[PDB]
Amino acid sequence: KLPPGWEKAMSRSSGRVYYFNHITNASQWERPSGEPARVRCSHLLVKHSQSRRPSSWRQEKITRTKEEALELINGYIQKIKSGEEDFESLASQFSDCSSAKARGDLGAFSRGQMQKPFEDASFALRTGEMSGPVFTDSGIHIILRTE
Ligand SMILES: OCc1cccc2c1OCC2
Ligand SMILES: OCc1cccc2c1OCC2
Repeated sequence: KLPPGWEKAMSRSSGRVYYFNHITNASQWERPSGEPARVRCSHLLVKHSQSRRPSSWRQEKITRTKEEALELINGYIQKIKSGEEDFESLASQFSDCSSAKARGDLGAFSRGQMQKPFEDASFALRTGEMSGPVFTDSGIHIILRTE
């Protein structure tokens, strides 16, 4: 019926159908369009107090709650989707990963190298697509598949 991981849902506020991906946490109104050895992705990471390493180049001691980190991620996604901000600009300013210095770019990678939820979301994205919030032991990620 639909590409890997997609399902139909109904908007609670408007009653219109939309589509949700349970691997990437992406959601969109339009029906999703019609696997490679490697993908290339960028990401924006927001760490929280239960992150494997609660520290980053932005903050020596990361104290925000996981719920707070999700609110921040959700707000970045809103501004990317509206065009008020670019993904690369937000990643450079606010990602708790040191890849922030490369506008979030991680380069190319294969299966078995990244943390599993990150890997699964990366490979389920189509080229150019963005994930919703993706949870790993590092924190919460927004993932952009660039190749
Ligand atoms: O693009 C990859 C990259 C650039 C800069 C810093 C880091 C990176 O990955 C781990 C930390
Ligand atoms: O390339 C992946 C990577 C991992 C860790 C650190 C750095 C990296 O790239 C620039 C600095």
